[PDB]
Order: sequence, then structure tokens, then C-alpha cells
Amino acid sequence: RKESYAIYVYKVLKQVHPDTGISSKAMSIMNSFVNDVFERIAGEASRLAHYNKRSTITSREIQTAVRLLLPGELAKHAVSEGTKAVTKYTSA
Amino acid sequence: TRKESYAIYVYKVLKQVHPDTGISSKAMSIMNSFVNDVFERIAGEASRLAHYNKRSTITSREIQTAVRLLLPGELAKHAVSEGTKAVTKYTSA
Amino acid sequence: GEILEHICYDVNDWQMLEMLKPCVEDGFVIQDRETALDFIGRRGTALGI
Amino acid sequence: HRYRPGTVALREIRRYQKSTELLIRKLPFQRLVREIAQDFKTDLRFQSSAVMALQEASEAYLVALFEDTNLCAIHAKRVTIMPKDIQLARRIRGERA
Amino acid sequence: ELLIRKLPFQRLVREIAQDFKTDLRFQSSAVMALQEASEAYLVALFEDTNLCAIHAKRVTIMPKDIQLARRIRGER
Amino acid sequence: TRSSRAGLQFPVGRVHRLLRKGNYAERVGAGAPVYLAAVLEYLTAEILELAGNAARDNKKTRIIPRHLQLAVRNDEELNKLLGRVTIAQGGVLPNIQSVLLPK
Amino acid sequence: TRSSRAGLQFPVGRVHRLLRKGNYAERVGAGAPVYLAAVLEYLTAEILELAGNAARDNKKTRIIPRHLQLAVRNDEELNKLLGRVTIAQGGVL
Amino acid sequence: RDNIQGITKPAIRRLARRGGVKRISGLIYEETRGVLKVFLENVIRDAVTYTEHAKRKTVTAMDVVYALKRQGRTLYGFGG
Amino acid sequence: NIQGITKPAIRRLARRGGVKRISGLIYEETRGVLKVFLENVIRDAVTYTEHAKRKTVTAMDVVYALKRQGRTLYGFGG
DNA sequence: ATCAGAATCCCGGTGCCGAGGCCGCTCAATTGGTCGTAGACAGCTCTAGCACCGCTTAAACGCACGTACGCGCTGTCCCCCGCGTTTTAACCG
DNA sequence: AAAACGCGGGGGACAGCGCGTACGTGCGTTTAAGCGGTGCTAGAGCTGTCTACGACCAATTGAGCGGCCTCGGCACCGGGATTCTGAT
Repeated sequence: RKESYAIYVYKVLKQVHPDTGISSKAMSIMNSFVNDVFERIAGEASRLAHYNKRSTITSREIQTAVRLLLPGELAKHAVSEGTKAVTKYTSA
Repeated sequence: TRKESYAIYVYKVLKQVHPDTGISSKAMSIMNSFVNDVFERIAGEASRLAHYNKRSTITSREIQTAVRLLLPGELAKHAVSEGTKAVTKYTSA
Repeated sequence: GEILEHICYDVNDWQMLEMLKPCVEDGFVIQDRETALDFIGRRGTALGI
Repeated sequence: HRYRPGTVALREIRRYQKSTELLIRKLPFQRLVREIAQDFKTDLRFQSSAVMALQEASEAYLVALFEDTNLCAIHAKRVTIMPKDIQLARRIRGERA
Repeated sequence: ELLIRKLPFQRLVREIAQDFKTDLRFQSSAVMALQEASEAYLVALFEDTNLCAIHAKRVTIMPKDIQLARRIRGER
Repeated sequence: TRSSRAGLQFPVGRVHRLLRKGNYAERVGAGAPVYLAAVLEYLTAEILELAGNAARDNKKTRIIPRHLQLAVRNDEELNKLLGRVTIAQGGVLPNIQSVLLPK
Repeated sequence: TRSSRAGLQFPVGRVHRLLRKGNYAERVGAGAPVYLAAVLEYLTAEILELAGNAARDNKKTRIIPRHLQLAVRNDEELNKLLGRVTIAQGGVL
Repeated sequence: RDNIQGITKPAIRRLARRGGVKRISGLIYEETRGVLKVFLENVIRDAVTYTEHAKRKTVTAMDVVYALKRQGRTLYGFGG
Repeated sequence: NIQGITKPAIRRLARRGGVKRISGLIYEETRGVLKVFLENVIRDAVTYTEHAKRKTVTAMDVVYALKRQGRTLYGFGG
């Protein structure tokens, strides 16, 4: 039983560069990349919560984690749209 | 207040290994931070290993593998040996 | 050695110690008086601490 | 015509940055990894994907090390690379246990 | 004893933190940790730089030496 | 679907699963997985952008590991965000030392 | 006390408590804390022994940053274990 | 003067002598201030992020230690 | 039998590395450095297998041994 | 300054394998509700690390001097390139 | 298809030798800085109340995974044009 970010990478690519595709091995690289970034961000959020005596990984913990992993030219735009997603989720 | 530190225990080990020598507040802090770092590292390794083996529990064999990966070598055997004596003597009683 | 002396009085008579070897081999799991009383306690099992 | 020493060397450099396929010879690397794991556990077992991952991380190591070695020679007004260059590259890197 | 010089280091740290935040208020232990870490980094880097000079057949370290050390470390 | 209702393209439910079974904290907030999905989505989109542009500049309509390698390394920043990462079967940027040229 | 019955100087019980409270896994084996305390005790004993030896070589009854750092850096074993680590107020080899 | 120049030429000198440098070039000092500058920017950035998350208006030695530990040089002595 | 990693192989890897000239002793020293790196990664890999109880190193165990030394590999699972 | 001789490069032809689509029905998703309790919030006491000023004095700055070494230039001669040729280990059905 | 030997050959290593910028080294100044000492008061760090938040649990279903199946597209080839390169 395998679990992967296949259709999601496909959906992003077909949303933004419709004329391109993603090979099987390129997909494997991309799956590893998404899993790795997820592990780093989530591990940092967990460490932040442990430091702060926090038993919940909230959007604020993920905020701090992304702002503290991605060092410059990232986590300005990424944070803005992340907050946009959380906000309009709460609206909807 | 109750402070989270390995003060008395490091004192006990130091008197066992060198009864005459003592350790001060700062050096106790060095030892405490070092032990916390090593312990955090081993526990993180054990949890990661249990995860990658899809095992949702931690145990002496998890810590076996963690210690063996982390400690570079020629204390790996010693750490394994003393940990094993501790765990067999535990499982007896 | 005190135990084996209390058992086999004649040290030259090795046979008793030889037949005792499994006993002291398997009884090493306790090496202190308090622990031994406590082991009789674990087998007593009288909801004790 | 006899090619002067150096131009084909640049040519191989350019060719091997353009290319991407692996470059350490794969069956010799299979034998090397097999006999190196033998000393760590008798009756041990490898698969193709695992050997490929080892060979490929190995190639990454050696290209990075040769970046450092070349660059160290260039800093030392040296175009060749020498064992001292490799040792320096490694011992600044910290892998010299 | 410590050699990167106390109050100059503290003020340098203060203006560095000023850019990242305002009314930011350090701790003495925090300043000590910062100075000790920077000391360790710089002693390591000068060790590397002297390796670089000694390999280039030079006794005096140089700009190129320290840049070599850095771009083999990787932060550069 | 929380992915739709949060306007994302990545799986809110799946990142919630993974945050659970990773044992990252005793509890997980409602908004955290959505934010993490958004961050992962956008990093995905941007690295794929660089890859697609590399492919077009290679006159070539397919993402292969070399294209991902150039997409990572050519950017001055992602090169060192993935500096400890080794992309498989991606070569190296074609750089040559200026002194190491015929002159 | 679990430590006192264990004949290890480190708190098995508090190590278990932190392993539970550290989100490391939902359940923790009985022997894992014991093994971890044993390895922590062993590493602390080794480092403290080396520090005391350095203090004796320096003709000092007091174990100071320079003693601990000098031990860790002279000894190749601990040196490779804590190579990318810095000891506060610690001098150069 | 500006406090980047607070790290004095003798301080750079003593650092170099500890690390084993026999001689220091006059061009060394500016760049040592530069590398010190960038490293402090990094570590203070992570520390300030830690405080901002903590709703704490005071950088803490634990925050500095955590920042250094992520950058790859764990600092012992100020643990808590 | 260390010669499997041959002189042209080290040569070409250096040319991928941008090297223009290679001293003769680079080949032997390079094989040695390769051996050291291989020991370092195989030790962690076989440790992970002994954890799994299996005999066969999985690509996952490879990736995890490699991620232990701070050199993450991408493509071989995740 | 010039053009011959290798390598690199353009196009397009044919073959094969994997990408991307489709299909089913598996599994976990998604409401819907309930309960407990973690955090937000409010409020208090008390820490501690500002801001500066003494005062002594170690340390830093500036300047001047002398000479050990950086960089350049030249020369010789070891040590590789760069083929061509001959083994050789490997190639994938 | 690649590795391995062998030969002549060019290029560059390595050493030596000179000169001069740059360096370290005093010489004391001026500088600033421990290491005290002042008065804060920001803002902890801690407790207690109570709410919304989140964790579990059925019940319902629709996104994902594996299997299956096409055919664009890439690698491949020969042949043809491009090209940067001394060589004299």
C-alpha cells in the first residue's frame, strides 16, 4: 500500500504549465521533496511547541516554522498566501 | 520551584568516579545541557526509527539501534553492553 | 563463597559444588539482601509496594 | 593534427557537465559495495535500487570533493590537483575523522 | 577568558537585532551565548584560513584564504 | 473537502493524517494542516516553475532530473536551501574556472 | 525508586516521564527508559572521568570549561561525537 | 564610530593567534567584520523569530541556543 | 581488488568536477577517500536493516543512512 | 592572416516504453454530535537587565621604524596529456 | 564499449633569486570599558476562570490507488551542415 503526492503534483503542473508533464522519476524526486519539506516544517513546529510548552501545532507554529526555514525571498509571499488560505477557510 | 535539571545525578556519578572532585553550578549546567542534547538526539532517533518501521512503540531495541548509529565507535560496544545489562536485569524483576 | 561454604563443608569434596553450579548460576538475578526479601515479596503478591 | 595539451581536457569537462548519466562503472561498484558490506555483516543482501542509491550519492560526493580540490588548487595558483589538495579540502570539510 | 570585546559586541548585537525588530530587549545570558558562539566560529575560521595559507605556501593569511575557507564550508 | 473549502490544490486531509501519525504534538490545530498544505503547494509550484522554464530554454517539453537540478541550482537561493540535498541523476551547473581556459 | 533498584545513577522514572511527554510515541516500552538512562550514565561517567584526568594533569582539584573542552577535543572518540559542538568558556587544544 | 568597528583590530588579532595564525593581512579585518556581521544576522534572526512566536519581548539564552543548534553548532552552558 | 573504481572513472568524475589536470597520485588517494565514505554509509544502512530484521537493504534504508550524514538523496522513495 | 581536420551541431527518420487517461470499488474522508480540558484572557507579585555615571587602568589608536616575506621573474626537468594500439570486463537478451 | 600500456611531447612545477610593499614591533597616548554603583519599570512568570477548540466516535460517501491500455514523445541513427583550432 503506497501513499504519494502524485495527483497533486500533476494538478499543480497542469494548472500552471499545461503544456508540460512530470516523468515517473521526476515525480519520485518531487514526492521526496514534498515529504522532506513537510518533515522539516513539521519537525520544527513540534520543536517550537516543545520549547514553548505548547501541546498543539497551530497555524502560528506553522507560521514560525516556515518563516524560520525559508530564509529570504520566501515566506513573504508564502506566508501571505498561507494566511490567505487559513483566513478564507475560517470564513467558509 | 521545581527546576528540570540533572544536578544531583551528575553529582552522584562524579563522586562515584572521582570522590574527591566536585563540580560547580556552571559546570553542572554544561553537563546538564550536554546530557539533554545527547538524550534528545537518541530519543529523536528512536522515534524516527519506530516511525520508519511503522512501529508505534518505543523499546530497548529501538534505543539499541539509535545508540549504535549515533555513538561513533569503540564506545558503541560499551554503551550497548551496559544498556543491555540494565535491561535484562530490569526484565528479571 | 560463604553460601557454598555453608552448603558444602568439605571444600576438597568438589562434587557438591559441582552439583550446586546451576543453582548459583541461576540465582545471580539477586545480589542484595533487600532485593532478596523483595523477591520473596514479588512472589508473595499481597498487593504490596 | 596533434592536439595541444589541455583543449580536449576542457572538452571532456564540458561534455560531462552537459551529460547526466552515471559515470562510475556500475558492476565494479556492485562488487566494491558487496565486499565492503561483507566485512560489516556476513550473509548480507543488496538490491538494485539500493546499490543505485549508493553509487549515485557516491558520485555526488566525489564531484563535490573535486569541486573543492580544484578550487583549492586554483587558490594555490595550481591547475593540477594533488593529494594535498584533496586532504585539505576534506579536513576543512571536517570528514577527516 | 573571552576576547571578542564585551560592550562592543553587545552594541553590535543590539543594532543587528534592531533591524529585525524594535524595542527588542536582550538578556545577559543571551549576549554571552552570542559572543561565545561567534568566538568559536571565528577561531574555527582562522584555523581554516591558516590551513589555506600554509597550503598556498604562505604564513600570513589573506582575503583569498578566508574566502576559500568559507566557500568550502558552504554558508557562502 | 477541506482542500476545496480552503481553496488549495494539495490534500488538507492527508497533511492532517501525516501530522497525526508523525507524533509531532499531542494535538493538531484545525488551521495548521491547511497552512502547511498551502506552503507545500506553493513550494511545489515554484520549483516546478523553474523546472518548466529550464525545459523550455532547453527547447524540450519534459521535466527530467537534470531539469530539476538546474531549477534548483541556478536559483541563488534554492541552491542552498537544497544544498544538503542531492537531486538524483542531476548533473552540475556548467561552470569552468576562468584561469582554466586556453590563453 | 526505579533508579535505586536499578543501580544506575540516572532517573529511569523521570526519563520515562519525559519520553511520554515529549510526543515521541504514544506508548513507551518498559526497557527503553532503562536502556537510555544506562547509556546516558555511561557517557557522563566517561566524560567526567576524562575531565578529572585532565584536571589531575593540570594539578587542579576543580573541573573548569578548559578541562572539559580539552578532554573532549584531545580524545578522538568524544571529538568525533561532538565535533560540531562548542563548549562555553572553552579553550583551544 | 559605528559599532561594527567596535570589534577591534587587536580582538581580530587575538582570535587569529588562538586559531594558529602567524600573521594577519591588513585586508583580513574588514572581511572578518563581514563574516561576523552575516553570522550575527542569521543567529539573531532566528532568535528574534523564536521570541516573536513566544509572545516574549526579550531575547532569551535558550532562544540563542536553539538558533545556534539549528545552524549546526550546539552551544552548551546556557541550557535550561 | 580496490582497482574496480578505475583510473578513467576517477578522471571523468574530476572532469565533471571541472578539473583540468589530475596528478597521478589523485587516483589512489581518491579510491581511499571513496572507501571511507562507503564505510560511513554502509554502517548506517546495515544497522537499519538489522533494525528491520531483514537481510536486504531497502532503498528507504539507504536514504535514511544518507540523511543521517546530512546528505539527503531525492528520488528513491521518501 | 589562412583554411584543413576533427568534434559539435542541425534536421528528420523509425521504434519502443512510459505517461497520462480511464475504470472500478477501497478506504478513509466528511458530516454530525458529544465530552473533556488546553489556552486565552485577566490579574497579580516580583525579577532583572535597561539607561547612565565613577574610577582605574588595561587596551586601542596612531605613528614611526626595520626587515621577513609576498609576488614576480626566470630556468630546468619531472610528470603528466593525447593520442594510437592492444587487451579486457562488461554488455544485456 | 571501455580499459589498459606505451611513446613522444608540451606545458608547467618547483626551486631559486631580488626587490619592495607590507607587516610586526615598540613607544606612549587617548580611549573606553569592567565592575562597581544609582534610581527605574517593562514585562516577565505565575495563577485562576471559563470559553471555544479539538479528540473520538458512528454514518455516510467520493477522492485516490492499482490495474489496464494507448500512442506522443524521446532516444536513437545516418547524414548533413557548423564550428571554433592550430599550423605554417
